[PDB]
Amino acid sequence: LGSRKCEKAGCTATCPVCFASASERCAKNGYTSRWYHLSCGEHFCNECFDHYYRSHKDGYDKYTTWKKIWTSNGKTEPSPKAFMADQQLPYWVQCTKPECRKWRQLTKEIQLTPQIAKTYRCGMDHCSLPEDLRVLEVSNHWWYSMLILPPLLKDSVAAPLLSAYYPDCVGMSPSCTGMNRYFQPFYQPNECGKALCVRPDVMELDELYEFPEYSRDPTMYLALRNLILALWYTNCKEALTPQKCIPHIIVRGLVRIRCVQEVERILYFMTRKGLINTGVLSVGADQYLLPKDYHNKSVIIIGAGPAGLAAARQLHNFGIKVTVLEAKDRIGGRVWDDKSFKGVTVGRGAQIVNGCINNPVALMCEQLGISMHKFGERCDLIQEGGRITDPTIDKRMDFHFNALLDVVSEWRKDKTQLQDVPLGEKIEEIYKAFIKESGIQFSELEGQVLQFHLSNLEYACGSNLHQVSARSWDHNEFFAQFAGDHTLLTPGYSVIIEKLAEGLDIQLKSPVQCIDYSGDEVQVTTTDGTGYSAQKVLVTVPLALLQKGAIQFNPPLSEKKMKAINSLGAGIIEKIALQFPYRFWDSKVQGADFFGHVPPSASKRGLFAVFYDMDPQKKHSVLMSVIAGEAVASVRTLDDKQVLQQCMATLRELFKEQEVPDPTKYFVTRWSTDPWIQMAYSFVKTGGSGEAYDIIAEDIQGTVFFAGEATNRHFPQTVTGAYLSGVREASKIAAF
Amino acid sequence: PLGSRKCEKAGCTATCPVCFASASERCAKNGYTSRWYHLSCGEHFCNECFDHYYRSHKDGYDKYTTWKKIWTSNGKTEPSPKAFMADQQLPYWVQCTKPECRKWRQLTKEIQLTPQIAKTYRCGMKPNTAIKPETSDHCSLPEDLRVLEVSNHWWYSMLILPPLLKDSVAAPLLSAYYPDCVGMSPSCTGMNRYFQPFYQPNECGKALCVRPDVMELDELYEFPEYSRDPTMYLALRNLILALWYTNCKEALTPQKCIPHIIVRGLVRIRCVQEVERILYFMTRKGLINTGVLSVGADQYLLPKDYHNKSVIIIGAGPAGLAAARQLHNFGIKVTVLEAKDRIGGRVWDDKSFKGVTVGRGAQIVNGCINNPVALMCEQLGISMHKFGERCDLIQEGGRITDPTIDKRMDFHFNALLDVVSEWRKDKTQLQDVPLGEKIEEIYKAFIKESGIQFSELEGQVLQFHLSNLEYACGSNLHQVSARSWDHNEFFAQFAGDHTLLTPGYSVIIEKLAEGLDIQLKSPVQCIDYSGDEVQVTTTDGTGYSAQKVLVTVPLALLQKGAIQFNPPLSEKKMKAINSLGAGIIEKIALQFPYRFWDSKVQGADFFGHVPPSASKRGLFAVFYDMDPQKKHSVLMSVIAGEAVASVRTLDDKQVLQQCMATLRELFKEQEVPDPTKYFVTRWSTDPWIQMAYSFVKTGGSGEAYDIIAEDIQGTVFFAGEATNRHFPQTVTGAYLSGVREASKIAAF
Amino acid sequence: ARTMQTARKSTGGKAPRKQLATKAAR
Ligand SMILES: Cc1cc2nc3c(=O)[nH]c(=O)nc-3n(C[C@H](O)[C@H](O)[C@H](O)COP(=O)(O)OP(=O)(O)OC[C@H]3O[C@@H](n4cnc5c(N)ncnc54)[C@H](O)[C@@H]3O)c2cc1C
Ligand SMILES: Cc1cc2nc3c(=O)[nH]c(=O)nc-3n(C[C@H](O)[C@H](O)[C@H](O)COP(=O)(O)OP(=O)(O)OC[C@H]3O[C@@H](n4cnc5c(N)ncnc54)[C@H](O)[C@@H]3O)c2cc1C
Ligand SMILES: [Zn+2]
Ligand SMILES: [Zn+2]
Ligand SMILES: [Zn+2]
Ligand SMILES: [Zn+2]
Ligand SMILES: [Zn+2]
Ligand SMILES: [Zn+2]
Repeated sequence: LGSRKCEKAGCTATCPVCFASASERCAKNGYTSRWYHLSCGEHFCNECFDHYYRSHKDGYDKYTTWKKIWTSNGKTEPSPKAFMADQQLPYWVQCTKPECRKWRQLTKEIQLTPQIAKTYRCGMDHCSLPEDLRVLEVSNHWWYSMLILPPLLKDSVAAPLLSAYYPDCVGMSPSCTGMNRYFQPFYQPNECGKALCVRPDVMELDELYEFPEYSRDPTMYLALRNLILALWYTNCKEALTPQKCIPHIIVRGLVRIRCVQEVERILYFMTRKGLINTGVLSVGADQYLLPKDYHNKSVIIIGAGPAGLAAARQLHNFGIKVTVLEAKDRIGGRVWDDKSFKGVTVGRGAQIVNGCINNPVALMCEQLGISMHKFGERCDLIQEGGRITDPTIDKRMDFHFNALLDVVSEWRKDKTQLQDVPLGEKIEEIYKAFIKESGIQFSELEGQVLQFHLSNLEYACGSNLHQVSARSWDHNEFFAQFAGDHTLLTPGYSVIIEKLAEGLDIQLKSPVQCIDYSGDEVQVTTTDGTGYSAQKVLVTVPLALLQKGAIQFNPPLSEKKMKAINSLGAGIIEKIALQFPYRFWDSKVQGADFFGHVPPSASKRGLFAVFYDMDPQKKHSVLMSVIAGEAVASVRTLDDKQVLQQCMATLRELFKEQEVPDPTKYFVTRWSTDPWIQMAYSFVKTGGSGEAYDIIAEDIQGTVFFAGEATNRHFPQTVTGAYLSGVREASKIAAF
Repeated sequence: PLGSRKCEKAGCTATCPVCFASASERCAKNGYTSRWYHLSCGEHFCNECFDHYYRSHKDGYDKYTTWKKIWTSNGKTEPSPKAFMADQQLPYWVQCTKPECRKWRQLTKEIQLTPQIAKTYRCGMKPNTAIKPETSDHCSLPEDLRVLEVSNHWWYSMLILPPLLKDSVAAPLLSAYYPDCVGMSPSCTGMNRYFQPFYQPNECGKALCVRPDVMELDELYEFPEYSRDPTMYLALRNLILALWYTNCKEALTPQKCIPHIIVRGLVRIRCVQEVERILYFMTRKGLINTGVLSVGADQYLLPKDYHNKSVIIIGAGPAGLAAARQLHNFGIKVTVLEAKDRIGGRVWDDKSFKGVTVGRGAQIVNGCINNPVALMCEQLGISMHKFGERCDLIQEGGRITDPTIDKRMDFHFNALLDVVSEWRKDKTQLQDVPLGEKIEEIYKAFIKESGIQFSELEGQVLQFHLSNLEYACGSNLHQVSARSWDHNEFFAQFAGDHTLLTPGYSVIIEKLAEGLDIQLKSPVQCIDYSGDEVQVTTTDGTGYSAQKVLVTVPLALLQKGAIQFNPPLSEKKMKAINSLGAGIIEKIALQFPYRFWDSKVQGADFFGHVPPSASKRGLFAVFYDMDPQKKHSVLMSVIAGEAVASVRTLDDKQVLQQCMATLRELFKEQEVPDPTKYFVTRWSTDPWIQMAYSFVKTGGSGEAYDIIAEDIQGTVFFAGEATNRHFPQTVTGAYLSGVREASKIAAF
Repeated sequence: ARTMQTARKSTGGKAPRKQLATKAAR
């Protein structure tokens, strides 16, 4: 009766042939009432259709068996076609031989596996056999448009992490079926926002833009992207390359060819964005994580802090030419550990991780075989001198203080920037207004415990509460924050900082004085006259130094940026660390990771409010404490010897009922007056806005870029926020 | 010898204390002791008794450590001899039932107070064995003097530990929390699915939820003295809510509350004194004793202190009626003046179809959890139907759009809204742009960036999602804001099932209006509050007066200025009123001799209709099956967006024909019968409504709702769906706005 | 408002879900 055509509109199939070949009356390449279209290079005859579809045929059992399982796991509707693509369509594997690399179709009964995909060779000279002509079409754009059903991956690595989702809604086959506790990559249905979480079923904003061709049929994209994440978080000590991905892409049909071709693009995109192949991973040497297209551009990174060392590490790993200039005689910036204490590291700067889940710091800790100590919940407030505050008094003041913020939280609603008041001035107003309208007032102790919590919030903003914004003091929690444990990074951030810096072109004692981005290319001059130059410059200097204008810009920064830079505030705290002959606090503290210090008066509320037990093992005896709020001001006139005395006084008070030994070693920080830092971390000043972080992060003419904690709106202040900002900018700088 | 001790603590009104314990054989009694332990201003226990339970070698250590272990595995607060004494050893105090006596008495040491004892207690009664008559008068014995101290303000502050209730009704609803953090004793231990009053740890926002361990804002302002110590309040409040949602057909009263306040010591006296103030706050605010519940004559829900005031209510819709039933129950004079010749307003059911009630207006309940409509359904024994999630998009004509094409275009549409949410970040009111103008701009600006070419089918399926969005805003997206189109989702919305109120909202409306002084056909034309009290004058001239006044007219009527205000409204309000939009949709219902759609529909509570073009996209986009029992055969559909204007000159015969023209397209494989009955709403042209539900106009802000809801000189009050920021548009919102204003009016 | 949508609810554009960290938590 001849030889038939496909009715499927726009089909390049001149001579369709049946792949199924399951029925006896198989049309093969001949005639059959109707051809069924899966793709432009794959059809099956109507006689094989009946073979499975009809209840009186022989393939009915195998179909209905699959049909039941498919309606129990998935959400997509079973059909003769869906069955073919998931069960019968021949697998396509590429050849291992570097000289060949041809795409071959396997025999109907062969079941492709990762092992087969790793070693496959033509005829397993077979390599000289001509490649199937259908393969070449796979690369054309219309090919995937004339596919009927999206690819569904088998035995995806992401499978165990996506059991809360219908397999089909995440690009997996509804006919299928020892990782770090801090690696929670995907959201879960009904979960509340948590930092660095991607939705398995929806494409992020970035993703849509980079890959608009998938905006209509995204199933394949989600499928591959979730496969890569699962692979990376399964082993984050190695660089994830397309090769170690392919053997895990197990789908039937010519569509697989399209998957392995695209996985390379999605792998390189995510890599650029810092989703993977990030952290402390190194390489080392002629094995750059990006193709040679990104390599031919240079960049100067100003500042060897977390933010600068992050971008440098990334760009260097990509294969881009990077050189970082640091003013100090050491890297680390506001990360500076003191390793002189016997059997313990103590941070003069950062040393705490606020929320480990998904945190880059937790990932980097994994790569480094480093462990973190989780902080305990209990922190007794010790008065002067001896008595341990009654929990009923503590909870009640923690509650009240929290309610004061609650009423602030409501007062702020609808208020504009011009209607802004100091948080501290507002907390007082409300706190007073209560006593009035209530009648009863607080005891000396209750008032003193409320002062403890005020200082705890001054410690967090780095400032006296009368200088911070009521409307924006916590602006950043509009967004999802890092969940999970708060940990004391026992080995110290310096371990991480040195690893990132290892092998990079770092120039110490190179304070940048002028950045000229007027001409073809940006000229960066240091204080003595040294001249550097690259196509891109990334400044990561502290907020204070940008306000001070220590670096000359030509052209000068826009009146906007300066306004945003001056809208934030350079918060400051200081640390003091003391080593003793023995742990004298054990009796009273009882292995608690820290105790409190109830302020005798409001003024003294910043002075050593919290004391940290710097040994999670509890073998050594070192104490660290903090000077915040109003106290940092009244300590810059004292010298080291004096601050140490005011601290010993406090301790012998808190421990009045006993002797406390004389400290055998100590240090007192002077960040506030460190010429190249002059701060601890940013905060929003009254009248300011959180938006400022995003304005400072604006790039200038795509030539000058900014990073640092004071540019991370979502997560400001932290080494995490600073690190992530650096990853953010390297991504922008390396954009084709 | 060395007779008297004293108390160690600051402010105690007792220098020669007596011990209540009576534990140790060597109890110091009123005599001397090493140290007195302060529990309150009328409860101290000596150190000999302190040692009885504390020292490992005494005769109580075994009872104390047994309790201590249980306390540490259930509670969060530290186990102490003072906590033990207050949770186990303190004598219960119970108030006499005799109406003429009502004295507070201490029970004997070993007596365990139960609700049954508290209910029927009388002076000198021994709960041991049953009432045998006696010849001795215990009700003339002087009440213990410490009972009067209890009600002095300072008394509570000098209570060392918080009152932890035993066997609270809320215990089951707070098993996720440590008992002692929600005002219950660590040593302790069939509702409507839609009643979930208490936030659960880790739960996201859901409307009308209270935190069991945190006082809300208005609770702080109402009871400031509890911002320092909130424990007792939270204990009683969680009990009240626990009782209310345990029996929502009865008025909850102080009498039936008390027997459930079970706590040792004098503090109980303070609890039963406070539970009454708290119970009246809950009522005025509408947290409890609200809904369809009717009170009368006789048993007004508030003390007569709130009673001496009169208020006039303009408009008898869900709003005006909600506030009416409330102020009525409180014991306040209420006269409501409605314009039309019927009650309900935008709630108007049609009960003329066979075995089916169809609503000319509202009839859907959007999220049922904690919804006042679900409560009012429990109170009325009414049941609802939950919408299925299956909604097939039928084209013209007969083809059911391919799931792959359907999902595809749902993704893309939602994506288009993701980037609209991005652009809008940090923009000001002045930088506002029409939502639709932004989605178009973003839509083309994307087809550009990638050669992707949408088919006429994909492009039409997208139109359905634009019309769907117009159906909810009741407006063409080119008039709706892009910044504030979903302003309200900034707040916590009503979770749970979306249902179809089968009996119709009319039921709940007619039950609220039952017995209220409702003047019909009395359009208000002028309101004068420039004098001592307000003067309301109708269009025919009929004059009314009252101390207050609550207008609940539709938004559209405030923009037209139908009512003369003297003095006129503030220039600010006028701006807030006009910055919001008067949305509009129209409904159409058709009855058929038989269900002709069951074949292709297959139960789906509805089916969608893929527009041929972007001009006919609001013409019957969705078709609802009005019989959840799938027995009868009625269909309801909606006209929204630009389509409501293309139908405002036509008559019903014309609309019917355009609706039949589509049904026969959607179902080409079959003969569709002729509708034996039908109706086509005209809410646009209804003089005293002129709208469906409000939205936010380009350049506007959801803050406008609050500005409208601002009272004036504490005299004129406002309510309606256009005055409830959190929940706009809905009957629920209109209802809650009524309650809200009832509260305001009752305070003044 | 999105909230009035029953059949076919649009899901895009929503603000990040947020949770109240109670201390009476287990
Ligand atoms: C005492 C203290 C405690 C802290 N506690 C914590 C904590 O517990 N957890 C936490 O996460 N974070 C903490 N922080 C904050 C955290 O350290 C910072 O947020 C982070 O280091 C900032 O990163 P950075 O890269 O942006 O800047 P930096 O660390 O500040 O480094 C900036 C670099 O720029 C250099 N620079 C400045 N000017 C020039 C110039 N002109 N030319 C060249 N180089 C220049 C500086 O020398 C420095 O090397 C703490 C900080 C301090 C000081
Ligand atoms: C077709 C349609 C479908 C709807 N769908 C739903 C739905 O599914 N779910 C839902 O929750 N909501 C729905 N709504 C909206 C809901 O009905 C309204 O939000 C609610 O009725 C508004 O309450 P109201 O009290 O504020 O005002 P109204 O209901 O509008 O009533 C106002 C009253 O004021 C009266 N009035 C006006 N002017 C005067 C005057 N001058 N003097 C005296 N009285 C005056 C009016 O006559 C009316 O009685 C729908 C509405 C319509 C029209
Ligand atoms: Zn065949
Ligand atoms: Zn074909
Ligand atoms: Zn080969
Ligand atoms: Zn005693
Ligand atoms: Zn006392
Ligand atoms: Zn009596």
